Amino acid sequence: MQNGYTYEDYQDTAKWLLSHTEQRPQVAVICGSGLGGLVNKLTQAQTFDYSEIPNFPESTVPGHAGRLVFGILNGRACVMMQGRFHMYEGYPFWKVTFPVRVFRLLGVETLVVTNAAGGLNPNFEVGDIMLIRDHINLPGFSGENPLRGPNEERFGVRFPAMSDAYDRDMRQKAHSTWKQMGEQRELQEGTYVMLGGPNFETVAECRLLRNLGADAVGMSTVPEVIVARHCGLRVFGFSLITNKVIMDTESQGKANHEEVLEAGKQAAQKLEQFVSLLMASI
Amino acid sequence: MQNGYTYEDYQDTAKWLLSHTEQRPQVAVICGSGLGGLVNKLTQAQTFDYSEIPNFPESTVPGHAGRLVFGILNGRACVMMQGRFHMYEGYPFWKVTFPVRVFRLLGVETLVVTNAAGGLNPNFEVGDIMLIRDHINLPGFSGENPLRGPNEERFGVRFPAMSDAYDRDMRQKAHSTWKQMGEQRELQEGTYVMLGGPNFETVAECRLLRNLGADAVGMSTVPEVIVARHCGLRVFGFSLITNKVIMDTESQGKANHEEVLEAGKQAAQKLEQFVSLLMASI
Amino acid sequence: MQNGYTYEDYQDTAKWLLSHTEQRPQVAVICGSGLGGLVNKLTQAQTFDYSEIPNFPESTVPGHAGRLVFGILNGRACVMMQGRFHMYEGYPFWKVTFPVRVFRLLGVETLVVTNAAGGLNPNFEVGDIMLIRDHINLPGFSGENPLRGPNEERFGVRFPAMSDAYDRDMRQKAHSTWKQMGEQRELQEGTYVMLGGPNFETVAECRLLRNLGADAVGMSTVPEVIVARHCGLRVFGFSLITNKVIMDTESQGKANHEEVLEAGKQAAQKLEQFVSLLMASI
Ligand code: HPA
Ligand code: HPA
Ligand code: HPA
Repeated sequence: MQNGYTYEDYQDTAKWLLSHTEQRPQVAVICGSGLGGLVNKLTQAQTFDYSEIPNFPESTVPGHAGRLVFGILNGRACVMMQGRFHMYEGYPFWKVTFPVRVFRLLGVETLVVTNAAGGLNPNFEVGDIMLIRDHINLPGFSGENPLRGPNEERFGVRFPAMSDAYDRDMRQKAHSTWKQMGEQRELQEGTYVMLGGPNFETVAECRLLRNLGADAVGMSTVPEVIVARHCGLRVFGFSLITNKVIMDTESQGKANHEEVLEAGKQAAQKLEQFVSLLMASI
Repeated sequence: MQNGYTYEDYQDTAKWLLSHTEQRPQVAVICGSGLGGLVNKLTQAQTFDYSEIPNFPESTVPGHAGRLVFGILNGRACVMMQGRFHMYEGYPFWKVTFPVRVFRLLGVETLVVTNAAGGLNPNFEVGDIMLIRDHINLPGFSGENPLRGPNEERFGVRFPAMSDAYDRDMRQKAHSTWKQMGEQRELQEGTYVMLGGPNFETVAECRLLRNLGADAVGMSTVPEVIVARHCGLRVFGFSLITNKVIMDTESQGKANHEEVLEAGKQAAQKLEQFVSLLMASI
Repeated sequence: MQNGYTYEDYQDTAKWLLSHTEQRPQVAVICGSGLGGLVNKLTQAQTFDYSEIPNFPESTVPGHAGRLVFGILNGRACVMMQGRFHMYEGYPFWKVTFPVRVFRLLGVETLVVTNAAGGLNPNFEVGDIMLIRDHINLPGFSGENPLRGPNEERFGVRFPAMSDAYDRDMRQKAHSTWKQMGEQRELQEGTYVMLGGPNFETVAECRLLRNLGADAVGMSTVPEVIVARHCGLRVFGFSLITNKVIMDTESQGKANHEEVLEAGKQAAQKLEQFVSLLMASI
């Protein structure tokens, strides 16, 4: 398989956005978890439904449609994705990552990715925020990769490196900012592992994932980071630990979508101010 | 990719079966290993070749065609799949699992899955029967999942839990029943790991599989359990350890399909009476 | 999915080659790394561009097109693939492995595979040559396998064993030959792990790969060995360690395609004489 989008498809979509808004963002943010309300803090906001933008993959999100919002957050011009695409919905990785390449063509230089994740690291608690220090790409091991197919030289190289995907300087800025917020809990940092989903893991699967060294497990983000790094975007991301995974055979209960939603709801306040504060440091 | 079957496809097939037999099963059994002869113990049996049932995936099995047999086993009304589908034959998971959803629509409430597996756990011996306590889904890690694509709300939820896939109470019943059979060998219990096949594993692959915590390795069953749990079927399954995997570089010999067949032949007698006895406890 | 080539497709291509050259090779070699110049040591060489051979997958290689070269190397009649196909370019495994089955139909009995790999084993140094003793097939775990689909009985069996894929006797011959070359460095030997690519691994991915027991990591070769063993070809292969993988978070630098190329350039001299010497021992 190969990318179903020609370079021209990306630029056509980009040219369309440019001619419909005066906003010219430098930062792009893909919202997840309780970051959904972040759009409410933008100034001079302009919203575009995914369905009205040519070439954009059609979709929505939990309880709300997918919208692309342009605006100024804490003095920084940015564009946000309110709702993303997941392979478990049927989308191939080249559709999932379509927005990342368009952002590049709009002049965006920094990408901020966020998600909800199940905690594998025993020291994590629900509500914890983990800076993504590194990732493990399981679908990648099998060849499921957004870069599979002929390489588009206009975006990047054939064999991009990933060992430096998560910007070091940004992670440092994140720690300083967290300190200034006076938070009692420590800002976590670790390895995110991605799998396909949509079902939740079994005890045995969680144990091996942890033994493989992963700290948090999720069903997104990685394809986006790959493509973003391929085209030279500075990347920074974090996971909202929405639940602790059942690692014990004596299952007291089980992971449920409801609980991850509640967590996203309860941490929204601090997630938003955290991202807002970081804008100034980018 | 998404499921190529609409909800209506499943119900059409179900309505067809209902109008062609007076049997109304509560239990569904997918036979593997030496359980192939189990059909011979059914009362008021009615057989349907897979090729005469609308929408059913076409196929067969080792030395025999695939047939759907309805009948009463030890006082319990059930339907059995004599031969299953495997991804290594070319079938996508949505074809492999087609029967599971039809069983649901027929009124079936319990699913019994059996298979042949290579023993990874050093304490296992050829002929051993292992109750599946948990599973590791390698194809799932890459996105190869029977639930990939839009979710059919009429079957279940978008994010189903799998940590409780193998019924606890049923596994307890299995141990009691095994005791009543006066078997000298202990009833094993463990983690089953699934991979695609059709080739047999290498020494290095077997060592990592064991390190990942798996007790037995096979090329089926997991997709069926996923779909079954998604639609609310109580699941119980076991593996017939047909051979011990070569974990030593000094390969004395090598896994062969012939030997797994012999094992299936020699254990048939006890596999059948075991499943027969369990019917009363469901 | 299934193989898109019928048995007849393979034999048509084979018959075409036979009627266009008087060469009748017993050995087939798939060149990688610095082995690209090996064609320059052939006698009575005859070259065929991949694009002029019916049914052959279209492609090329780094800095040069793909060519099939027939010739005599150190007294042995062989055919060489100057450039191979990779799944990361978009090719399904049944296209990648097409040449292996044609070689079989030409009368070839031995296959020599070579590649460039990143060193995971701490004792390896750039320039090291590692005899492939065993492999780990990650894409295989998910079902991505060149044998997926209906089995062609005219090539081999439905469930081929892989625990003896790398010929024992050949590896012994390789050690003796290396000794006769007076090389100061020891001939390495180990497990090769394959992943899809095209991006290079992250620190976390490299650590788990090493923990899984792999010594070298690459993006090819395994599909070819599978198919070759399926049709009864004696297989022998080795990896040129082109770089040491970044296993440390304090990334001093990062894997780059340039460096792997330099390594391939600097070791070419000994790679060629090594393969040349081995011809006599086959
Ligand atoms: O437990 C989980 N598992 C996988 N993905 C998740 N996303 C949020 N929680 C989880
Ligand atoms: O050794 C084995 N490996 C994989 N699947 C199997 N099914 C029966 N035996 C085996
Ligand atoms: O570091 C590496 N990683 C993966 N494949 C490779 N092929 C050469 N070097 C490498």
